[PDB]
Amino acid sequence: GTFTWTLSDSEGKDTPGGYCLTRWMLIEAELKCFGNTAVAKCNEKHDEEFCDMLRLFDFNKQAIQRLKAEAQMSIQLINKAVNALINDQLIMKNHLRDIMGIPYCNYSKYWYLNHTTTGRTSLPKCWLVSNGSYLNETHFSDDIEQQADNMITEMLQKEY
Amino acid sequence: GTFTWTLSDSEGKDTPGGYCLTRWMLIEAELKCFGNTAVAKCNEKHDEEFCDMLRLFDFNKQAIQRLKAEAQMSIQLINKAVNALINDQLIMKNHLRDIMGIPYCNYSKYWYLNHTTTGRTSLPKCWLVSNGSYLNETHFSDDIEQQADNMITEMLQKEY
Amino acid sequence: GTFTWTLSDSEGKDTPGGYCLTRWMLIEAELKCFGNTAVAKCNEKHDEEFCDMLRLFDFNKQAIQRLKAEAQMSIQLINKAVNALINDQLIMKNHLRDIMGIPYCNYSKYWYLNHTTTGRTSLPKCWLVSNGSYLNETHFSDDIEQQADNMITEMLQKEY
Amino acid sequence: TSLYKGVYELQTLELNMETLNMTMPLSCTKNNSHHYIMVGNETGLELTLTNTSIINHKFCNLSDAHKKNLYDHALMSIISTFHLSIPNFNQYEAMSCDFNGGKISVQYNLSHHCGTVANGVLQTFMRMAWGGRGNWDCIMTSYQYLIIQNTTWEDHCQFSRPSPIGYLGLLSQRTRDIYISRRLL
Amino acid sequence: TSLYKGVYELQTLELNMETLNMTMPLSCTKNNSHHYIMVGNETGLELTLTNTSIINHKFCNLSDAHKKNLYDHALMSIISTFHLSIPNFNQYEAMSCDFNGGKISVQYNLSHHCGTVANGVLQTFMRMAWGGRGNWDCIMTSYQYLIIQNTTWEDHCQFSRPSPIGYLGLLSQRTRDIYISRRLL
Amino acid sequence: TSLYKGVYELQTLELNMETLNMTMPLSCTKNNSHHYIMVGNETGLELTLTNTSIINHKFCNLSDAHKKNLYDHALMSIISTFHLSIPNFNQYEAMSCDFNGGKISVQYNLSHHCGTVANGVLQTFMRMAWGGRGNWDCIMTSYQYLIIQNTTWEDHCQFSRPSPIGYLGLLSQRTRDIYISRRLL
Ligand SMILES: O=C(O)[C@H]1O[C@@H](O[C@@H]2[C@@H](O)[C@@H](O[C@@H]3[C@@H](O)[C@H](O[C@@H]4[C@@H](O)[C@@H](O[C@@H]5[C@@H](O)[C@H](O[C@@H]6[C@@H](O)[C@@H](O[C@@H]7[C@@H](O)[C@H](O[C@@H]8[C@@H](O)[C@@H](O[C@@H]9[C@@H](O)[C@H](O[C@@H]%10[C@@H](O)[C@@H](O[C@@H]%11[C@@H](O)[C@H](O[C@@H]%12[C@@H](O)[C@@H](O)OC[C@H]%12O)O[C@H](C(=O)O)[C@H]%11O)OC[C@H]%10O)O[C@H](C(=O)O)[C@H]9O)OC[C@H]8O)O[C@H](C(=O)O)[C@H]7O)OC[C@H]6O)O[C@H](C(=O)O)[C@H]5O)OC[C@H]4O)O[C@H](C(=O)O)[C@H]3O)OC[C@H]2O)[C@H](O)[C@@H](O[C@H]2OC[C@@H](O)[C@H](O)[C@H]2O)[C@@H]1O
Ligand SMILES: *[C@@H]1O[C@H](CO)[C@@H](O[C@@H]2O[C@H](CO)[C@@H](O)[C@H](O)[C@H]2NC(C)=O)[C@H](O)[C@H]1NC(C)=O
Ligand SMILES: *[C@@H]1O[C@H](CO)[C@@H](O[C@@H]2O[C@H](CO)[C@@H](O)[C@H](O)[C@H]2NC(C)=O)[C@H](O)[C@H]1NC(C)=O
Ligand SMILES: *[C@@H]1O[C@H](CO)[C@@H](O[C@@H]2O[C@H](CO)[C@@H](O)[C@H](O)[C@H]2NC(C)=O)[C@H](O)[C@H]1NC(C)=O
Ligand SMILES: *[C@@H]1O[C@H](CO)[C@@H](O[C@@H]2O[C@H](CO)[C@@H](O)[C@H](O)[C@H]2NC(C)=O)[C@H](O)[C@H]1NC(C)=O
Ligand SMILES: *[C@@H]1O[C@H](CO)[C@@H](O[C@@H]2O[C@H](CO)[C@@H](O)[C@H](O)[C@H]2NC(C)=O)[C@H](O)[C@H]1NC(C)=O
Ligand SMILES: *[C@@H]1O[C@H](CO)[C@@H](O[C@@H]2O[C@H](CO)[C@@H](O)[C@H](O)[C@H]2NC(C)=O)[C@H](O)[C@H]1NC(C)=O
Ligand SMILES: *[C@@H]1O[C@H](CO)[C@@H](O[C@@H]2O[C@H](CO)[C@@H](O)[C@H](O)[C@H]2NC(C)=O)[C@H](O)[C@H]1NC(C)=O
Ligand SMILES: *[C@@H]1O[C@H](CO)[C@@H](O[C@@H]2O[C@H](CO)[C@@H](O)[C@H](O)[C@H]2NC(C)=O)[C@H](O)[C@H]1NC(C)=O
Ligand SMILES: *[C@@H]1O[C@H](CO)[C@@H](O[C@@H]2O[C@H](CO)[C@@H](O)[C@H](O)[C@H]2NC(C)=O)[C@H](O)[C@H]1NC(C)=O
Ligand SMILES: *[C@@H]1O[C@H](CO)[C@@H](O)[C@H](O)[C@H]1NC(C)=O
Ligand SMILES: *[C@@H]1O[C@H](CO)[C@@H](O)[C@H](O)[C@H]1NC(C)=O
Ligand SMILES: *[C@@H]1O[C@H](CO)[C@@H](O)[C@H](O)[C@H]1NC(C)=O
Ligand SMILES: *[C@@H]1O[C@H](CO)[C@@H](O)[C@H](O)[C@H]1NC(C)=O
Ligand SMILES: *[C@@H]1O[C@H](CO)[C@@H](O)[C@H](O)[C@H]1NC(C)=O
Ligand SMILES: *[C@@H]1O[C@H](CO)[C@@H](O)[C@H](O)[C@H]1NC(C)=O
Ligand SMILES: *[C@@H]1O[C@H](CO)[C@@H](O)[C@H](O)[C@H]1NC(C)=O
Ligand SMILES: *[C@@H]1O[C@H](CO)[C@@H](O)[C@H](O)[C@H]1NC(C)=O
Ligand SMILES: *[C@@H]1O[C@H](CO)[C@@H](O)[C@H](O)[C@H]1NC(C)=O
Ligand SMILES: *[C@@H]1O[C@H](CO)[C@@H](O)[C@H](O)[C@H]1NC(C)=O
Ligand SMILES: *[C@@H]1O[C@H](CO)[C@@H](O)[C@H](O)[C@H]1NC(C)=O
Ligand SMILES: *[C@@H]1O[C@H](CO)[C@@H](O)[C@H](O)[C@H]1NC(C)=O
Repeated sequence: GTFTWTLSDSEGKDTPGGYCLTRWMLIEAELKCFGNTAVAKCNEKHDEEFCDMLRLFDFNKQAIQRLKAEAQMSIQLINKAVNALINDQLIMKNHLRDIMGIPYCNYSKYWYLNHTTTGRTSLPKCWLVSNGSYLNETHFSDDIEQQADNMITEMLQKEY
Repeated sequence: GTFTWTLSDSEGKDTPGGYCLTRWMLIEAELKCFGNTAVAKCNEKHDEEFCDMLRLFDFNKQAIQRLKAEAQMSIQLINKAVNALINDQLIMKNHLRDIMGIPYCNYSKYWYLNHTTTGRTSLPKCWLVSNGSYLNETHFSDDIEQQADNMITEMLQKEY
Repeated sequence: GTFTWTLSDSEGKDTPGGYCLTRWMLIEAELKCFGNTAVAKCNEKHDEEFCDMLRLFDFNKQAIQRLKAEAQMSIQLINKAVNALINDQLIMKNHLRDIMGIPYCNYSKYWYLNHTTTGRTSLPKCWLVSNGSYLNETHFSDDIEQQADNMITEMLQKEY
Repeated sequence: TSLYKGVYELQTLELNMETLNMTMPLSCTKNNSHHYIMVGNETGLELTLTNTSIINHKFCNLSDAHKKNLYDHALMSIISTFHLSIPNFNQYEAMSCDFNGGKISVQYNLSHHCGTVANGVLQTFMRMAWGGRGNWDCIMTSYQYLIIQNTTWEDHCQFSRPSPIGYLGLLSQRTRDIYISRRLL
Repeated sequence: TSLYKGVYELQTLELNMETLNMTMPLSCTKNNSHHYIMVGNETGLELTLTNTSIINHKFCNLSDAHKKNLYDHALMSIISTFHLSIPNFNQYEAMSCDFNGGKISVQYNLSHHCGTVANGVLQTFMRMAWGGRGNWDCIMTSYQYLIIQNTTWEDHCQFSRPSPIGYLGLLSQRTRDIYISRRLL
Repeated sequence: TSLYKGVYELQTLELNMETLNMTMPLSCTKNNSHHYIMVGNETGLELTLTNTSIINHKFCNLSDAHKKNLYDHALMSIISTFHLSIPNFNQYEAMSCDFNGGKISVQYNLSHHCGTVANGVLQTFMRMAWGGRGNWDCIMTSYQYLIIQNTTWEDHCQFSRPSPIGYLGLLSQRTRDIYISRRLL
């Protein structure tokens, strides 16, 4: 099957339906809010990594607020819901890219194109890591302009 | 993977390509015909429960008419085709909603918005059950107007 | 989960982003190039067989060029990536069609509608085999005109 | 009755799932303590939460049952799916089985703080039946034992409508949360 | 030849699957009774439906084979997938194995009404080979036995084109329909 | 800094994955040889590639560990997932275990050409940790042994950020590449 989990309502005034990451979530970067479009983009996509991560974040938040921590781990919830939260073979694809020797996803850093004036964001995607280091921004500049073109086209099409 | 089963042709004059439920299928409600749009909606969707059920219905009908009952069960067919008929983690999502304490799908009653004049229907979705009882229609009225808006938008967009 | 593998860049001048099959791939038919649209069609589809096969082809090509053959088989790669390359239950659907007695996919011959003037192709789909022989082209003529209508509609919609 | 906008109506469906008796097992219960699974129109199983034990021996003669193939394959597959979906099952003393003559009997001891086999066994119970003071993903019941056993078919599940979804969902999680008991396996 | 609408043509593809000999095992058969699985360009296996038994002992020395790792890992994984996809396998008397020297030999006794190991074993045969009076998901053949055994590589499968789909599909259903033989597992 | 088109900016995210300490185990490493998995804020495990063996007995007392349920269920499930994802594991002499008192100790012997248990064990190591002269899907390391063992929680993984993706991905492939050791299973 595929993932079926849905994102819990987020207490962000600017973004009613979009998962907003708090201070604790982002290392040394305070709070940022994404919006409903970016988070809802992968309700059909199986090839995005960051929205799977924010689904993990939302599942953790639900499990904390609406159950009891009890100070001992309940692996039952995550083992049951892992296929309902994240794609199961995207990690396989990145493992294969790693074995072959092409740049693979780190799963720690994610990059996105923050629209300065309006504050919209693309759904962040993994910063490629290779040869034991992060790829230079020059190396995947082409992918950056790819995402820029995607954002412009999607926005213009949806607005009309 | 995902489901791959396709709906068998249904002997309904009004609905050529849409699974029509006979008298036996619906408790004390005679026969209703849905249409091709509603049944074909979840050829990409993994978050609907009723069309998975009607895929189970169509698989049962095929297994009965084109094989022999023999009066003893053949669990082989269902165990092989269960991943080809229904989503595998939607039941997980509803089990999780049940454990957490939010209203979960019953999988027995399904509600839909029958258009009285034309006879179109939305794809029926599960009537939420909680606290050992059905949720009042007032509680999920918001979801009802959600589906109404969805139906209007989809119909207008497809017609144009 | 679902497949996540992406098609490697193909050295075809006419088709930059579309997997082009070389002389060795096609029995006694030299080289044909498909295009980006046909190969990218099933980045959401789970019910097509030929593009899964060309994903297997591209995985084999990657495994050969960027690793060493060593003259002994490495089943590890295919066993790990099989769920990342092909759908897991489409073969189940064709096995079921075979058991029931309806024409099933052979997985050897694939038919497609080559546009003579422009050279576009539909994504090839399996030539049905039944009763120990290939179905006559007359038998599934209706499916052929189905695909023709699909191609015309998709092309006209995308062009606009 | 329930009219939305101007013309849309909340017409509801009550799917008669007895129409799937010939291919799928259906789950329904009678009084919130007697759950049932019916396969076909001839055989089914009791799921009774009770303080009384029908079995007083800690055996499960599974390989003997497979040697003498005199049982119903559907029921054995049902209980196999049930036993392979028990999360983190690690105490084999609790489960007891009887298969003489083709009869299907399985008893569970729910004796116990949490992290107990009772927790996971109740979890898979409500995975299957979907009919039901414990918190933080731990559930406790006053019933000491549970019984699964063979029975004929009747209409004795007034409380719950018959549905197959419990078994289809349980098929997903089988062997998912299993512990390693041998290196080779 | 086959022209549709005005310009679309039914041009067909015959995929040469020998190009996948270096990564995937390919299935093809010769005379509807000799099926084959070729892995690499050096080794393959016979699948012969016959009334003659090459093995007269009811053993399968699997742990001895793993102790003396002198066999080909690809072939052992192939037969492992084959044996873990046999639906509801419950009679272990039928299967017989020989692995001395790295040779792969597996014989099956198809002796028998339905609900027999022969049914599921033929089911997984046509799951793998895809080459082939029984009804209602029960299949019977006059052949008493089947043999799987090691062989070199040739072009001896005129009847069927080589394809990998049988093994890839068989990988899906492994351990899916297995019976429980021990509580702990 | 990094401005694209006219207004779009390459603003980046560094997800603090310690916020998932209460539900998911996180993987991070210190000096490319000491890898770690932390579950909760109280317990974690060492993953040390070294030439020194803490264990000199070829046992894995798994059923004894399940009999005396004095261990942490999370850690046992972690190591179970790790051991069920080892591709084509066939040599059980290598693995050694210690569980006395609830301590989690697992040692692996990486002694050896390829087709060795060391290959698959390093494969699953970098499946989990994602931190790291071998070619053609074969990997060799000078380290003879590897140790997994229980430890408390600190911030001792400067080299790598903590992430859960290794364990979630490892859950996918468990039992996928397993060999058959018995006909019935
Ligand atoms: O196959 C098949 O499938 C099949 O077959 C068949 O036939 C067979 C054949 O086959 C063959 O075989 C062979 C063999 O021999 C082999 O083997 C082996 C292998 O495996 C390998 O091994 C390895 C090793 O070596 C290594 O080392 C080791 C170490 O490690 C260590 O370990 C340890 C251990 O020991 C332990 O264990 C244990 C545990 O487990 C636990 O147990 C528990 C118990 O206690 C409980 O109780 C039980 C019960 O159950 C009961 O049983 C019963 C019975 O009795 C019945 O019967 C009856 C009669 O009696 C009369 O009455 O009549 C009726 C009937 O019924 O039945 C039932 C049934 O059905 O089931 C049963 O039940 O009593 C007894 C008891 O015991 O129980 C439980 C449960 O259930 O769960 C259990 O759990 O505790 C105790 C212990 O002891 O543990 C420990 C720990 O802690 O951890 C450890 O440490 O030391 C030792 C060493 O050795 O190691 C490795 C690893 O790790 O991995 C291994 O691997 O190698 C060697 C070898 O030897 O193999 C081979 C090959 O493969 O190649 C072969 O050839 O020949 C024989 C024949 O027989 C069969 O038969 C079958 O079986 C079935 O049937 C029979 C029965 O008996 C059984 O059961 C079944 O199964 C099969 O299936
Ligand atoms: C199980 O379901 C089947 C099919 O849904 C029922 O079979 C029908 O039963 C009625 C009862 O009079 C007959 O008139 C029909 O001819 C039967 N149809 C078929 C296709 O068998 C069956 O009754 C159900 N079982 C029970 C106990 O009611
Ligand atoms: C079900 O479990 C309970 C508790 O684990 C068992 O009760 C124990 O029985 C033994 C044997 O007589 C006594 O020594 C213990 O003191 C009992 N403990 C408790 C808490 O009652 C009970 O026997 C088990 N059921 C069966 C059928 O064996
Ligand atoms: C399951 O297998 C065990 C194997 O020991 C059976 O226990 C034996 O039962 C017979 C029956 O008369 C006794 O004669 C033996 O003495 C028992 N074994 C021992 C070691 O005492 C057990 O009976 C089987 N289960 C059932 C339900 O029959
Ligand atoms: C197995 O497939 C491989 C690749 O598809 C074949 O290898 C080629 O064989 C031809 C035969 O003359 C050589 O010219 C090529 O150089 C080979 N290419 C590679 C990449 O090895 C091989 O021939 C096939 N096996 C058999 C028995 O035909
Ligand atoms: C394959 O199975 C058949 C039937 O199960 C076996 O034939 C039996 O052999 C025994 C031993 O001589 C006889 O006592 C039975 O009367 C036979 N039954 C039948 C129906 O022929 C046959 O031996 C098995 N094959 C092997 C190699 O053992
Ligand atoms: C599989 O293992 C069994 C274990 O018993 C082997 O049977 C033994 O074979 C040796 C060979 O000379 C005999 O000396 C023993 O007497 C046999 N055991 C018994 C109990 O009689 C069997 O040979 C093995 N399989 C193969 C193909 O060798
Ligand atoms: C594990 O994560 C939890 C939640 O992300 C952390 O819990 C918070 O810790 C801070 C530390 O001062 C407290 O102020 C908060 O009240 C805690 N919140 C909750 C919901 O527990 C915890 O600190 C993390 N573990 C460690 C060792 O830092
Ligand atoms: C790890 O494996 C190595 C090699 O397999 C073991 O070293 C062998 O030890 C035995 C017993 O003393 C000797 O007979 C061999 O000659 C050794 N071989 C080599 C290549 O060193 C080593 O003992 C294993 N580790 C443990 C803890 O047993
Ligand atoms: C795992 O189980 C084995 C079972 O044999 C244990 O080996 C026994 O250990 C005790 C401990 O004093 C000795 O008295 C026995 O003599 C040992 N058995 C044999 C056959 O020699 C082993 O100790 C267990 N593992 C651990 C870590 O305790
Ligand atoms: C990335 O750029 C830095 C300089 O900014 C350079 O030192 C480094 O070598 C570059 N990376 C690669 C892989 O060349
Ligand atoms: C639903 O409405 C009924 C009255 O129509 C009321 O008795 C019942 O308490 C309501 N449900 C809940 C959960 O309050
Ligand atoms: C297909 O057509 C041929 C003649 O072209 C005919 O001999 C054959 O019987 C036909 N197939 C079927 C199934 O009738
Ligand atoms: C079960 O259904 C079959 C098919 O209609 C029927 O022949 C049989 O009599 C039914 N069983 C009983 C006990 O009525
Ligand atoms: C079963 O035992 C418990 C505790 O011993 C107690 O609630 C009662 O005796 C039984 N339970 C019920 C529901 O009667
Ligand atoms: C669905 O609601 C009906 C209402 O009577 C109830 O009997 C049934 O048990 C419910 N379904 C489940 C799975 O509990
Ligand atoms: C198998 O293919 C390899 C790669 O081309 C080749 O080197 C080898 O000679 C082939 N095997 C045989 C028996 O020709
Ligand atoms: C195998 O035996 C069967 C029945 O004994 C019989 O058909 C014949 O002797 C053999 N089968 C074939 C196809 O020759
Ligand atoms: C596909 O058709 C060809 C036609 O010759 C045949 O040889 C082959 O066996 C067929 N495929 C399968 C899987 O049977
Ligand atoms: C772990 O987190 C819980 C929840 O905030 C907290 O109560 C507990 O003190 C923490 N553990 C330690 C060792 O601080
Ligand atoms: C472990 O042993 C190997 C070979 O014996 C050698 O590289 C060295 O002694 C040890 N490895 C390291 C990295 O120190
Ligand atoms: C991601 O990059 C950081 C950069 O410091 C590194 O520490 C971490 O190990 C990388 N992730 C993985 C999985 O290696």
